Amino acid sequence: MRHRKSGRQLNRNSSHRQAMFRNMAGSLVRHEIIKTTLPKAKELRRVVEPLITLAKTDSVANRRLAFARTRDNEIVAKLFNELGPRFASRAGGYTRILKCGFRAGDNAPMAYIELVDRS
Amino acid sequence: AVQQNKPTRSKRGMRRSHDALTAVTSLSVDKTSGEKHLRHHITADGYYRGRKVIAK
Amino acid sequence: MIQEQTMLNVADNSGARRVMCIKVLGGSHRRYAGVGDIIKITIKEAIPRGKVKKGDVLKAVVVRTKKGVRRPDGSVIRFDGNACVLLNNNSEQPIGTRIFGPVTRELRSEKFMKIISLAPEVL
Amino acid sequence: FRSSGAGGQHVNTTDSAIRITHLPTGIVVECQDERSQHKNKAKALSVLGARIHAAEMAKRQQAEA
RNA sequence: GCUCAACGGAUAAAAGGUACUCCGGGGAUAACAGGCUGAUACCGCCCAAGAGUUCAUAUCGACGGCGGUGUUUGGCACCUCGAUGUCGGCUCAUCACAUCCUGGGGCUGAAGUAGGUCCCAAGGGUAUGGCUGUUCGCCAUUUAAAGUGGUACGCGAGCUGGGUUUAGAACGUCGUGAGACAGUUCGGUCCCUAUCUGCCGUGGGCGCUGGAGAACUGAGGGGGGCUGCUCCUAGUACGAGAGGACCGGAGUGGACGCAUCACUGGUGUUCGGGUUGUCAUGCCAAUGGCACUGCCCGGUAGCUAAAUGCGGAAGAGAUAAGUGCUGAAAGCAUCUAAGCACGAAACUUGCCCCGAGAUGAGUUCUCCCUGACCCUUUAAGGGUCCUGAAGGAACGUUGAAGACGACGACGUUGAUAGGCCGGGUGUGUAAGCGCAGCGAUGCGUUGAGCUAACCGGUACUAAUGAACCGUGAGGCUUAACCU
RNA sequence: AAUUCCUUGUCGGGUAAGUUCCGACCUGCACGAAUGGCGUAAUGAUGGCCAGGCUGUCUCCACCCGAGACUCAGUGAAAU
RNA sequence: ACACAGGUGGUCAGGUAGAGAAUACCAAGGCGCUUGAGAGAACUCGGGUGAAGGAACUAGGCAAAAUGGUGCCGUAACUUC
RNA sequence: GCUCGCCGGAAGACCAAGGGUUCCUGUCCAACGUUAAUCGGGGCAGGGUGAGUCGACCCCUAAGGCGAGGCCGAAAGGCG
RNA sequence: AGGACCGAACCGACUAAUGUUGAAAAAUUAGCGGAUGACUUGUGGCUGGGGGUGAAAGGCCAAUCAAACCGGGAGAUAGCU
Ligand SMILES: [Mg+2]
Ligand SMILES: [Mg+2]
Ligand SMILES: [Mg+2]
Ligand SMILES: [Mg+2]
Ligand SMILES: [Mg+2]
Ligand SMILES: [Mg+2]
Ligand SMILES: [Mg+2]
Ligand SMILES: [Mg+2]
Ligand SMILES: [Mg+2]
Ligand SMILES: [Mg+2]
Ligand SMILES: [Mg+2]
Ligand SMILES: [Mg+2]
Ligand SMILES: [Mg+2]
Ligand SMILES: [Mg+2]
Ligand SMILES: [Mg+2]
Ligand SMILES: [Mg+2]
Ligand SMILES: [Mg+2]
Ligand SMILES: [Mg+2]
Ligand SMILES: [Mg+2]
Ligand SMILES: [Mg+2]
Ligand SMILES: [Mg+2]
Ligand SMILES: [Mg+2]
Ligand SMILES: [Mg+2]
Ligand SMILES: [Mg+2]
Ligand SMILES: [Mg+2]
Ligand SMILES: [Mg+2]
Ligand SMILES: [Mg+2]
Ligand SMILES: [Mg+2]
Ligand SMILES: [Mg+2]
Ligand SMILES: [Mg+2]
Ligand SMILES: [Mg+2]
Ligand SMILES: [Mg+2]
Ligand SMILES: [Mg+2]
Ligand SMILES: [Mg+2]
Ligand SMILES: [Mg+2]
Ligand SMILES: [Mg+2]
Ligand SMILES: [Mg+2]
Ligand SMILES: [Mg+2]
Ligand SMILES: [Mg+2]
Ligand SMILES: [Mg+2]
Ligand SMILES: [Mg+2]
Ligand SMILES: [Mg+2]
Ligand SMILES: [Mg+2]
Ligand SMILES: [Mg+2]
Ligand SMILES: [Mg+2]
Ligand SMILES: [Mg+2]
Ligand SMILES: [Mg+2]
Ligand SMILES: [Mg+2]
Ligand SMILES: [Mg+2]
Ligand SMILES: [Mg+2]
Ligand SMILES: [Mg+2]
Ligand SMILES: [Mg+2]
Ligand SMILES: [Mg+2]
Ligand SMILES: [Mg+2]
Ligand SMILES: [Mg+2]
Ligand SMILES: [Mg+2]
Ligand SMILES: [Mg+2]
Ligand SMILES: [Mg+2]
Ligand SMILES: [Mg+2]
Ligand SMILES: [Mg+2]
Ligand SMILES: [Mg+2]
Ligand SMILES: [Mg+2]
Ligand SMILES: [Mg+2]
Ligand SMILES: [Mg+2]
Ligand SMILES: [Mg+2]
Ligand SMILES: [Mg+2]
Ligand SMILES: [Mg+2]
Ligand SMILES: [Mg+2]
Ligand SMILES: [Mg+2]
Ligand SMILES: [Mg+2]
Ligand SMILES: [Mg+2]
Ligand SMILES: [Mg+2]
Ligand SMILES: [Mg+2]
Ligand SMILES: [Mg+2]
Ligand SMILES: [Mg+2]
Ligand SMILES: [Mg+2]
Ligand SMILES: [Mg+2]
Ligand SMILES: [Mg+2]
Ligand SMILES: [Mg+2]
Ligand SMILES: [Mg+2]
Ligand SMILES: [Mg+2]
Ligand SMILES: [Mg+2]
Ligand SMILES: [Mg+2]
Ligand SMILES: [Mg+2]
Ligand SMILES: [Mg+2]
Ligand SMILES: [Mg+2]
Ligand SMILES: [Mg+2]
Ligand SMILES: [Mg+2]
Ligand SMILES: [Mg+2]
Ligand SMILES: [Mg+2]
Ligand SMILES: [Mg+2]
Ligand SMILES: [Mg+2]
Ligand SMILES: [Mg+2]
Ligand SMILES: [Mg+2]
Ligand SMILES: [Mg+2]
Ligand SMILES: [Mg+2]
Ligand SMILES: [Mg+2]
Ligand SMILES: [Mg+2]
Ligand SMILES: [Mg+2]
Ligand SMILES: [Mg+2]
Ligand SMILES: [Mg+2]
Ligand SMILES: [Mg+2]
Repeated sequence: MRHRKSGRQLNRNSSHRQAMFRNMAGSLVRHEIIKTTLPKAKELRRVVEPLITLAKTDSVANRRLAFARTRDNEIVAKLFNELGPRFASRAGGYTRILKCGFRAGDNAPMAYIELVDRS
Repeated sequence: AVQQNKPTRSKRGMRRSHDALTAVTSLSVDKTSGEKHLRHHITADGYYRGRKVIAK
Repeated sequence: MIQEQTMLNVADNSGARRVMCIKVLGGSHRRYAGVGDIIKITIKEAIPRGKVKKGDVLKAVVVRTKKGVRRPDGSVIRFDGNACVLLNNNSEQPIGTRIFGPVTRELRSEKFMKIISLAPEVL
Repeated sequence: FRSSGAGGQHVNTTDSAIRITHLPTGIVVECQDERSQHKNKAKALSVLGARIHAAEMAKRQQAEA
């Protein structure tokens, strides 16, 4: 029973979910809209949006923290150069979930996770 | 671990009483593009609640 | 939380070092012993000359446990070793005359008044 | 009680073994030789009579000598 | 001219082993279990010689007699040899009363304490270990007690495989030998995805007579029902003492159950740190990957037990054995025949839970719909147009709810989830820089940084304008009324 | 006694308690001398027994992580 | 019998740590094992940790746990030395 | 294409055995592929294997086989 | 020096769990014994059914062994189903 628990498992062990959500947060930052399943998109909000709150303070420390979350210098140089002052005034909710139907290969509920200030 | 008699086509059809599919109840019409989609989903041409949420 | 087959240390000069709990007295089906609970023990290791001899079967009272005792405020007094003070089977009063180490407030009664009146530290 | 050894199922279900416990003395016997307890009871009562008359004639030959 | 005697003579002439086995067959025929029976067994009962200081019946009861149970060992061979798979343990049980404990009694050769034996009573309870494959048994220490039995000697399509009961081997013994042994000893494959009944949960469908939302009564069903120790009454009753109570009251325990996470803890691969090896980030620094979470150290929420709260009861009604009262039949006696009173953990209530599919489908409160037409075969008839209520459902955000369904909260008139903000908590003084040190490092910045699920806030994101379903005043017969 | 029916022999030790074990006894059902007797250091995935450490084997189970189960989409067996 | 957790002889042998062709992470090089997506019940399988006790379990310490490396000190009965 | 993970005395490279066109290219998706497939070791069409030195053949013999004559055996044949 | 010790490849299979219409008509996983020898392995050759071969279990002799396999006698016979 998962009374008051939080976090999805996604049929993946711990060292894969931390790696996959790193490869996925580092792709939502780069292209600003990606396409994924709906259970994977409601759990990427819990990863990406603390990386933009981490981007609202351009310190040497937060550069070194956000490189521990992404391990990509191009992402950290987009989080703090571009996405930092873009969401400098939004109180959370930096992203948006858009359900886009069902996938042909396995009938999965797909979705578009995008950034808010994109278009 | 196995049957002892052949179950009839009556007992077989009674088990399939609940296998019937539930058809979609509401297909919301988009207010700008005028095309039908699923309620709370985007359309097939990238609209959702009027605005163009994603290009093609 | 003393049960059967439990090696206990000894808290008096009765003449044993190491005893083993062979029954928890005080009721049918009874699993465990707190402190101030009468257990039957046998002597697994004794000094070469003392009041009790190796292999004797006699009662005891538990004075210290590692699971401890909870006071009514919620506080608990945990020790680092299980101890007991040997008794006689019939009279059920302590054998040794000089209690080693501390005991607790749960041991004093009209029954074990002698043991808390011989121990150094009554927590 | 059931006998204990080889011989198979017929051993395994039928009891055919009789232990007799003499109350005022305490001599017991456990004869288990046959497959029927009736040949195993009288040939166990034959042994206690041979182990009580062998226990007073042994007692009347300690306090005799 | 044959004891061809196995005497209607298989040939003049003929022994064994198989656990290495094989085939044809049989429940025509054994081992297991069922059945029939009840010799035996177990339990009652009848007579009472005696034992019991005397006194058959306080307690045992010879010699014999009559039954019960199916319960031991059997008997018979009816069921199964085109398979009914097996002892013991484990795990679940479940019923019986011929009661081990607790409860109520009668008698006692019952002073008291404590026993004895019988009667009523099945409600709950009815140990852990040593030995042995053990059932059984003995033993240790307990306990209020460590009951007797039924259920394929309960339970292998639930588990175990020690014993037996295959193939290997050896000993003793028997055989000339193959081999043999209810003789031991070492080793030795236990298969099956549940159709049906069953059971535990939980839904869908319609019904309940217009529809819908709620709150209900309770026909019934289930759970629950254990008990010690100390103290007071009182060292009083009782007793030569020794010893030591009834009745009643109080505490505090054991086992069990229900609940919960505040407490002490457990876990906490989603939190923080220490660390080894190696690889990588251009290198130093810092980090990260992988090595069971690399190995550890702590630990939030949650879940949990060892944690701490509560529980059994009291009462009432009717009773069983029992004790009576009045009281005849039967001028007396008599508990009963009339009449009446007490009398148990049993029975019915009382206590919690389920419960109107209780089709005998109940009750109460609230809400909602007051259109036109035709058609023929006038009927609880069929069609068309208009209409679409209360409400529900879907979808979405979801939950201390959940396998799925269901249930619950929420959908912008919005705190429903994520985020964000503040705190809490956990780890224990982050990085960068500065200094001290030859350097490892230490100190300062600094109880710092980081911080999951928690708590309090905040519309930042996602919860859409809708649409779909469900409709249009609800049958007939009596009756009470109503003007 | 890898052998003893009676047999859990008896006595001692070990254990609170030991049908196993080890030491004696000899009443050897039915040991016994190359179908070898009695010893025997080393060796054994060898049989039996005890002690120490260690521990979810257990008292008494909890929690956690993954793979199934479970729902959805696709394909689609079997004994009977 | 299959695009099958099996089996199939020989040759080449890089880095760091290590005695090593153990083993961990790597290079050259090659792969992600040809249904997925959710959910985070029972139960099973493979693992992690555990308060107090520590063989009470059991046929039996089965299984797990634990011990584990190098250098040095030290080491008993018995013995065929 | 960018990340991530895995093996690395192998899940790498190359022989022999064995297989026998699976190689490569264009094309196609009915079947085959445990799903789908534009993909394939699948269908259809075309292409591809170049040796004085490598391997075989060749020369040499081992076990062992055949065996002129020969010895033996009813025949077949056996031994040499 | 060694039918010597520890231990990978290599050969084997001691316990346990899984698996038992399996991934597999005997395997997987973690431990396990030998590992310079009475070792292992390749390629070829030989021994043939009452015969072979056997460090001996009636073992192995192409998933078959108290007497293989295939063809025939052969439509054996069957008081049995
Ligand atoms: Mg939550
Ligand atoms: Mg799955
Ligand atoms: Mg890891
Ligand atoms: Mg049938
Ligand atoms: Mg169905
Ligand atoms: Mg036999
Ligand atoms: Mg029988
Ligand atoms: Mg004849
Ligand atoms: Mg005749
Ligand atoms: Mg044999
Ligand atoms: Mg047969
Ligand atoms: Mg018959
Ligand atoms: Mg029978
Ligand atoms: Mg009868
Ligand atoms: Mg009789
Ligand atoms: Mg009298
Ligand atoms: Mg009588
Ligand atoms: Mg009589
Ligand atoms: Mg019967
Ligand atoms: Mg019978
Ligand atoms: Mg039958
Ligand atoms: Mg049969
Ligand atoms: Mg049948
Ligand atoms: Mg009765
Ligand atoms: Mg009485
Ligand atoms: Mg009962
Ligand atoms: Mg016991
Ligand atoms: Mg035992
Ligand atoms: Mg029973
Ligand atoms: Mg019976
Ligand atoms: Mg049975
Ligand atoms: Mg059974
Ligand atoms: Mg066995
Ligand atoms: Mg044999
Ligand atoms: Mg329903
Ligand atoms: Mg009831
Ligand atoms: Mg708590
Ligand atoms: Mg809390
Ligand atoms: Mg804690
Ligand atoms: Mg906690
Ligand atoms: Mg590292
Ligand atoms: Mg560095
Ligand atoms: Mg890597
Ligand atoms: Mg901890
Ligand atoms: Mg009452
Ligand atoms: Mg009454
Ligand atoms: Mg009466
Ligand atoms: Mg009267
Ligand atoms: Mg009268
Ligand atoms: Mg009670
Ligand atoms: Mg009642
Ligand atoms: Mg507000
Ligand atoms: Mg929120
Ligand atoms: Mg703090
Ligand atoms: Mg400081
Ligand atoms: Mg750090
Ligand atoms: Mg610092
Ligand atoms: Mg803090
Ligand atoms: Mg925070
Ligand atoms: Mg909040
Ligand atoms: Mg002895
Ligand atoms: Mg001896
Ligand atoms: Mg002998
Ligand atoms: Mg001999
Ligand atoms: Mg001789
Ligand atoms: Mg001889
Ligand atoms: Mg010999
Ligand atoms: Mg050997
Ligand atoms: Mg033992
Ligand atoms: Mg495949
Ligand atoms: Mg290397
Ligand atoms: Mg390796
Ligand atoms: Mg799980
Ligand atoms: Mg932990
Ligand atoms: Mg563990
Ligand atoms: Mg523990
Ligand atoms: Mg501990
Ligand atoms: Mg034991
Ligand atoms: Mg036991
Ligand atoms: Mg082991
Ligand atoms: Mg281990
Ligand atoms: Mg690697
Ligand atoms: Mg390869
Ligand atoms: Mg081809
Ligand atoms: Mg190709
Ligand atoms: Mg091609
Ligand atoms: Mg197609
Ligand atoms: Mg296909
Ligand atoms: Mg092709
Ligand atoms: Mg050449
Ligand atoms: Mg030659
Ligand atoms: Mg010739
Ligand atoms: Mg020749
Ligand atoms: Mg060697
Ligand atoms: Mg072999
Ligand atoms: Mg292995
Ligand atoms: Mg070795
Ligand atoms: Mg074979
Ligand atoms: Mg043959
Ligand atoms: Mg033959
Ligand atoms: Mg013929
Ligand atoms: Mg025929």
